[PDB]
Amino acid sequence: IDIAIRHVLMRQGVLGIKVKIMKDPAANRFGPRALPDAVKIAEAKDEDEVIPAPTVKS
Amino acid sequence: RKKKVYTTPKKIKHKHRKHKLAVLTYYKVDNEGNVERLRRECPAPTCGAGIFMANMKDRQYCGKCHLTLK
RNA sequence: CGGCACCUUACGAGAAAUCAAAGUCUUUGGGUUCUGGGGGGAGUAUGGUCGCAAGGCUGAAACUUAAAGGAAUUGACGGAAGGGCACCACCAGGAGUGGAGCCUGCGGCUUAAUUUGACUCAACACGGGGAAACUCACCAGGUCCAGACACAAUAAGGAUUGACAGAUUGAGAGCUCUUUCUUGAUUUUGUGGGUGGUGGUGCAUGGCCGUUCUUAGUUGGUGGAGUGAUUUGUCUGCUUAAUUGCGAUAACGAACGAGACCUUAACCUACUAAAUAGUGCUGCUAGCAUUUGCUGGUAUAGUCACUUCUUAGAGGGACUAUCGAUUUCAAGUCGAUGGAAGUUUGAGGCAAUAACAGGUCUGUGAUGCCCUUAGACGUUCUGGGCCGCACGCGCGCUACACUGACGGAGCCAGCGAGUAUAAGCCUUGGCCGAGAGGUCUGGGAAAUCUUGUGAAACUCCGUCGUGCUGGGGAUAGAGCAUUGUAAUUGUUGCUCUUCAACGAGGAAUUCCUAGUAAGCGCAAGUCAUCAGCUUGCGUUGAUUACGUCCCUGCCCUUUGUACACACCG
Ligand SMILES: [Zn+2]
Repeated sequence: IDIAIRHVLMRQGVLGIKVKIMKDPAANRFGPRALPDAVKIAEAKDEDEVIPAPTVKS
Repeated sequence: RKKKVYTTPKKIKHKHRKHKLAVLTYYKVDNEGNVERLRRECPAPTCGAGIFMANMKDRQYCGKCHLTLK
């Protein structure tokens, strides 16, 4: 989060504004590239074709 | 939260005393003569010629440099 | 058959609540009677009529008003019901406060001002507010323009500033008055215009903080209910510190908050290295029994070795691990063994949707506006005051004695801070001083030096021996230093001296479940001096729980409403 607070001076009073923004965590380059709780799961490599007992000479 | 009030009479700041043609009192221009320089300019090195003293009571003062003689 | 009704459903109706009729009504027609036409005035006046009367029946208008009202939704509120949680609640306990003195703040009183804000939790050792100048906003006195800039007047034959000595004044403020001196168009008068305020307005505001509440709560996408506002999801029960999960389920899958996360603390004989850390060796050296050892000094070249204890970067390790039990055999919980750690591992930081007439315009060159702005509410300067006491309240401490005082002997922590041409930092070490303090060197811009901060409690050995005693240290008198321009209304300490109440404190009420409570000291702060205060650290080190809704508080659900500026209605 980048936080910016500025006071705007009107003729009738003060307007204190706060523009609070985020860049994409995956767009971060130096710190963590996601939230702490971000759990990412890879895909399965199972469901292959298995054959009884071959032997390959290379 | 109070109204300010005075007791002494209101003062007036000192005004410079305007003298009409002050330069006349320093010299007595002699006919067919020289400059008089009667007023005995201060002998301090700070003020050279043209800067005179004040022939007052029992003191002689020049306002350029703050000194008195007799 | 007839009834008095009841349950479900909604073909259908309804604004909805609901309705077996309140259906068969814009697809408008079975018969028929009565009644209403916004709210009041008003079922009033009058007339008639009935009545013993009380009164009944019939029954206006003037005038006045933009609403009145019905059903339901959300919220708010309740001196309503049901659940849940919590040492800012209790059970069981520990220590307290409330008794005296003092310090300190609050109200009150006085004052020249005794500045003021805040007043249950969420006011009162809080405004980082321990005030001599300053702070200061207040009081008695004195200055300056440091009123920019456009103009108009004046103005070089001088717009005008500074001024010796004396008077005044506190002043060696030419501030002003006597004084005639000196610079010269920056300058003097007025207008605009400003500008500056610890002035007012936190009930005109921002920004921050506190509070609700750090409780666990909050929200939308798709689907379902509803004409809708909305609602379900977001919930009986169990579980958890927790809307956190199991589970049940017109819901399903998600997001914020919690948890995660981060800082700190623990373990690492496994790494990376450590002359600003230490150790074992190695020299050289010492004292004793001579046993070759026990203790030490030294060694920025012994040009020793190492990281193990000390530091900190990289990592690792715990995820309720495995087992016995109960549980919806789920979420979990309870007992063991291992482990360094099995209470979220310990303690903290950040911390949701909106909000409060909570606090601050006394921190701002943050402010809008009102006040004022040259005899200034601006500033500056001297002196005072916040300290002032017939009184009540609280945050603390000193203790009320022997689980103790003094007097010796022993003597361990940790967190931190510390400088130059200054405006004087930490100060050692030496030298003087009963003490406080004084003198001379030197180290350190820093793990080096200050400082192993050898802190106190504590352990021991002695006197004291129940006495207000030698427990206690108010109130007061005398000298020596320190700091500051300046200590009187004692800055403070020190030396001597005075030797107070207090002999454990009522009704009440506070904090707290483990290195925690409670004794005990130390450092950083405001600070030139002033700590009985906070902020942090370290030493010693417990009792009892490990449960509940009895009190209180909050939250949720049900319920009620004529409230929505929301009961301060
Ligand atoms: Zn001269």
